[PDB]
Amino acid sequence: FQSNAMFAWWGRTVYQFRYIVIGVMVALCLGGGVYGISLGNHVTQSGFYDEGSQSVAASLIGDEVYGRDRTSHVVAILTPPDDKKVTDKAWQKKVTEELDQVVKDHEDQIVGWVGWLKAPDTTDPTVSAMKTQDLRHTFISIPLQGDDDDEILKNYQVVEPELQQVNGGDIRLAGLNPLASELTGTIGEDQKRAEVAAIPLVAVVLFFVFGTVIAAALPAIIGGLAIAGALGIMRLVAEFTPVHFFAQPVVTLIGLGIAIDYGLFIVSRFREEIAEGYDTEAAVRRTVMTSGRTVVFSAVIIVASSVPLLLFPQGFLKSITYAIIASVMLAAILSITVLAAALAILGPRVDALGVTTLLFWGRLVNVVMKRPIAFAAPILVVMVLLIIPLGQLSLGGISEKYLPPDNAVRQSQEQFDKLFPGFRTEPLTLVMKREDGEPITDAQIADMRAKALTVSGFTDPDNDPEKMWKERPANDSGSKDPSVRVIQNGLENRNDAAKKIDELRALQPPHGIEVFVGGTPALEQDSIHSLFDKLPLMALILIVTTTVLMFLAFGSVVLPIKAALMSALTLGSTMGILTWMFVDGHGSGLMNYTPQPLMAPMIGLIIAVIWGLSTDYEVFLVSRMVEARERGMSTAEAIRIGTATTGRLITGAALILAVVAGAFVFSDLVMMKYLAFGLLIALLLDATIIRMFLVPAVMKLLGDDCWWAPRWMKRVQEKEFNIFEMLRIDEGLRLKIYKDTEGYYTIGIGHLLTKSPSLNAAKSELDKAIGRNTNGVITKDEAEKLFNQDVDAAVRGILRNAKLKPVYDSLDAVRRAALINMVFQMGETGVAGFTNSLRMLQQKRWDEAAVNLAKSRWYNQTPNRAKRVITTFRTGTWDAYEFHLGGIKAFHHHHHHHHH
Ligand SMILES: CCCCCCCCCCCCOC[C@H]1O[C@H](O[C@H]2O[C@H](CO)[C@@H](O)[C@H](O)[C@H]2O)[C@H](O)[C@@H](O)[C@@H]1O
Ligand SMILES: CCCCCCCCCCCCOC[C@H]1O[C@H](O[C@H]2O[C@H](CO)[C@@H](O)[C@H](O)[C@H]2O)[C@H](O)[C@@H](O)[C@@H]1O
Ligand SMILES: CCCCCCCCCCCCOC[C@H]1O[C@H](O[C@H]2O[C@H](CO)[C@@H](O)[C@H](O)[C@H]2O)[C@H](O)[C@@H](O)[C@@H]1O
Ligand SMILES: CCCCCCCCCCCCOC[C@H]1O[C@H](O[C@H]2O[C@H](CO)[C@@H](O)[C@H](O)[C@H]2O)[C@H](O)[C@@H](O)[C@@H]1O
Ligand SMILES: CCCCCCCCCCCCOC[C@H]1O[C@H](O[C@H]2O[C@H](CO)[C@@H](O)[C@H](O)[C@H]2O)[C@H](O)[C@@H](O)[C@@H]1O
Ligand SMILES: O=C(Nc1ccc(F)c(F)c1F)N[C@H]1[C@H]2C[C@@H]3C[C@H](C2)C[C@H]1C3
Ligand SMILES: NC(=O)CN(CC(=O)O)CC(=O)O
Ligand SMILES: NC(=O)CN(CC(=O)O)CC(=O)O
Ligand SMILES: NC(=O)CN(CC(=O)O)CC(=O)O
Repeated sequence: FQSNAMFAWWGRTVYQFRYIVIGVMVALCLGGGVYGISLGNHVTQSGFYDEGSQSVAASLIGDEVYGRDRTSHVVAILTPPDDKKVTDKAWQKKVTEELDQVVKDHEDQIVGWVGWLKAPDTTDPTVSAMKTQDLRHTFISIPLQGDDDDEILKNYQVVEPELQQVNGGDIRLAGLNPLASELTGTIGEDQKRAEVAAIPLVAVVLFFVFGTVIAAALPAIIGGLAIAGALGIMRLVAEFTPVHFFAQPVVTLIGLGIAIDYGLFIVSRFREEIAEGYDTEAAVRRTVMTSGRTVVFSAVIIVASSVPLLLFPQGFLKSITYAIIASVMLAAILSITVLAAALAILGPRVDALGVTTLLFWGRLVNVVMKRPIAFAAPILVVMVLLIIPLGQLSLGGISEKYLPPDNAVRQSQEQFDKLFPGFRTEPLTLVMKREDGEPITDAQIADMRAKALTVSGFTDPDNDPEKMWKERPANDSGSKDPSVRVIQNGLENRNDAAKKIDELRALQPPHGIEVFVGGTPALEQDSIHSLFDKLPLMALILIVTTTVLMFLAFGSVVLPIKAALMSALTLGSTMGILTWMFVDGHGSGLMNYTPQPLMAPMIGLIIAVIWGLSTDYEVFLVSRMVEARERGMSTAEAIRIGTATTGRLITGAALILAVVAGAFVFSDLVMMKYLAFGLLIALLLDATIIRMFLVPAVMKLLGDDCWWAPRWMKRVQEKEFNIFEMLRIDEGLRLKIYKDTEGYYTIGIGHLLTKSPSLNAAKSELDKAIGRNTNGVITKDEAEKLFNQDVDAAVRGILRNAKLKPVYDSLDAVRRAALINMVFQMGETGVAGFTNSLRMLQQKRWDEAAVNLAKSRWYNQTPNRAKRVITTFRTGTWDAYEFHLGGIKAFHHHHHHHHH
């Protein structure tokens, strides 16, 4: 079951209203583009955790009662100039005043500054540790105003320009916000690196696919309107849900490439249509009915590959999922609206301006025909090697190591940790809430502590177990509700976390108190637990729905099961090279990144994206080889017909995508590099090794078993348009006796009954011809009967004429019908008058014949029918009749009215 009546309708409709269409959509895309530049101000950095987990619950309760921890917001290492010691009172007074200035100039953003520098005469050991022992360094804590991560980062980025000039500029800022500003700032550099490098490179790859400026520029314009509109959509989405920072580059990395690839593939088909002889209107419609459906289905495939990501609770993956969907749907819509309308207006003009104005696959597939196992077996091995570095991979949260090793903020963090060890902590929290609502007594606190001391592995600095699990600090932002108490202690090994959290939760609460285990390790481990929990379901939904969509596309059970195996191998192989690059560390030196575990949600994203890419490239390649089977062409070069037809397009499309992805591999954010490289690898793999070799090999051997259609699973083949339906349009179909334009009694399809004025003489003839008493009325079947006889009579007359027989034998079945049509209309003697045009048709000079025929009096007297017939001669298809300007008003009986 399918509907191309929808696409045939739109293909016609979009040409008709091409001005309204191109005006409206551009207005929205540029409108949304203007609305969508404010997106950078409404994105979030939160969404990496499971907000339904126990650790998040512990965090919200903790921040409510005790106040959120603001001590790690801004850490600032101060160092005296000229080898001076930090004890220098003049330098102390100067810097203290500088710091007090920044705070009073920004009281809306800064809570204040805390450190040894504020009270140099102190005996508090921890405060005395805020200075190094050689007295060359000292750091301060600068807590900021704000009630969520985004508002706090905004407050930092406001005070940063002045905070940086403190102590003559020699102040090193670190902590959460200087790192967050740097991490989120990577998005901006990646956007501009794409503008500068990717766009000109794409323009070049485009002007090498088409040898023409206008033709090359259109897919680029589509890509621009896509991004603009998509950013507007996402900005609108941000009005309802939180949209993560990382959703912005996804719109560019994935959205831009596919939009241009869509535009490339559609403009490419439009020129093909024009070349084969179709006029602009028919060319547009045929493009939409074919390549347009390929684009829409491609969009469906990608969406079906991305929706399973919604199974994960992380807002990071959700907003990214929304971003992918918005981008691809808009790209698919724009490619068959704005682009189609543009071509409809331009027409053959798309090739006007040349390159100067600015200023073989089938042989190789045949080489892999001859020896499947020569290539295939030796590839299945090469890929499963790649799957064993995949086998070993680790997972971790965001750290300063996500930035390059030479990043100034990362190093300032790493210098802080070296100069001032023990300040940066990751304690696990035991959050206690009494349900009935009354205060928590010290006995229950001491009770929980004893149970906390049951579990080994928690830090004990000064070797005293009853000073462990100290109460969490309280500040002025906490409600200090007595029914909630929090105790905490760090782990001695962080790798123990997952086990210890399960142990801390395995503990049994004091009667009447609920215990939530929190802390940054707990937040991270719970998030990882969530992903591995729902990953099997996603993979199933992913594999099933794509395989189901391939059932619909191929018309086979074998091929989808085969294709899913191909995807799972490109996926496993790619993720293996990825693990080999970013965990095992190969390529880190050249690329300036630090080998480390991967971000966990990136794994779901990279599975969906790689799988979708693999599936999309397969469906396009294979369904054209299916076409050979539909045509009756044998398997062996069915496989070759499809590979060659697509060959130059796929490379051009993949190259364009590779160029876009290749610009993001230089990002300073390491999880961006992981994603971008994952594309390049899977893309080059799918566009070379998979496409060129593995697929043709494997398909041959299950040689004709590839296609298999249990029952009605396969589609029945449509009624083929015939000469009956053709002249039913040009001469009409009447089931009751009427008078034609000469007042002669006619019936069926222009079938002259008699030139007699007597209706009963006419009824006599009809009764004769049909074989029954008709009362002047026949069925549709009987009309086709009369018509067939008339056709036979005309063909006999044609084969009898010395001027018509040669060209008639020369012609294909469709063009033969075009000639019989002319014979019906004006008779053999009339048609034989087109001596040169007939010669041109006989020599298959379709273009010259079509042009010459339109210069006849035949064309001037009956343009609509002539244009139809002439078009049929030009293209050799029924296209001019399957969709047409309805309504013949003037009925005239044809020659060769055959009587029995
Ligand atoms: C990416 C990770 C980034 C790395 C994270 C860096 C963490 C740095 C932590 C810095 C915490 C500095 O420590 C804060 C110390 O002073 C605070 O204020 C107080 O100072 C003296 C009290 O001793 C008195 O003047 C006042 O009571 C009061 O103002 C607390 O009251 C003390 O409890 C605490 O000992
Ligand atoms: C586009 C690229 C993206 C770059 C990534 C940047 C990441 C930088 C790390 C910043 C994390 C700040 O962490 C500090 C806070 O951690 C937890 O609270 C956070 O987690 C809770 C449960 O979700 C929320 O309820 C709180 O709102 C939320 O502040 C603690 O409870 C807070 O006491 C502590 O102050
Ligand atoms: C607001 C309410 C609106 C909500 C509904 C929006 C959802 C849109 C659903 C429409 C799905 C149509 O997509 C499926 C169509 O195209 C696919 O074939 C394409 O793939 C291969 C080319 O590569 C070849 O099979 C064909 O040449 C090519 O058309 C399918 O296999 C066909 O069965 C079907 O004709
Ligand atoms: C758009 C594309 C932009 C650039 C594409 C680059 C992709 C990187 C593919 C894999 C990188 C290897 O090839 C380039 C690398 O060769 C060497 O590696 C050396 O150490 C590695 C681990 O031990 C091993 O590769 C060898 O042992 C040894 O050759 C250099 O030491 C690296 O500095 C350099 O990176
Ligand atoms: C078939 C595949 C098609 C491939 C298409 C190619 C895409 C076009 C993009 C080419 C622009 C190359 O730009 C290279 C970028 O890195 C440079 O050095 C950095 O290198 C490492 C991080 O990248 C670290 O060491 C430091 O951040 C820093 O030294 C600069 O920081 C940037 O200004 C520059 O833009
Ligand atoms: O680029 C894709 N897909 C794709 C890209 C990036 C992704 F991140 C992803 F998930 C994908 F699925 N498909 C192209 C389009 C569609 C169709 C004909 C042309 C143009 C060749 C080929 C197949
Ligand atoms: N020493 C190196 O060659 C760097 N290596 C790192 C390593 O050997 O593990 C890979 C690279 O960075 O290209
Ligand atoms: N359509 C035609 O063949 C018209 N021909 C008529 C002919 O061949 O006698 C004139 C021409 O070719 O210029
Ligand atoms: N379409 C009509 O009503 C009459 N037609 C003549 C015909 O259909 O044979 C004129 C034309 O095709 O331009």
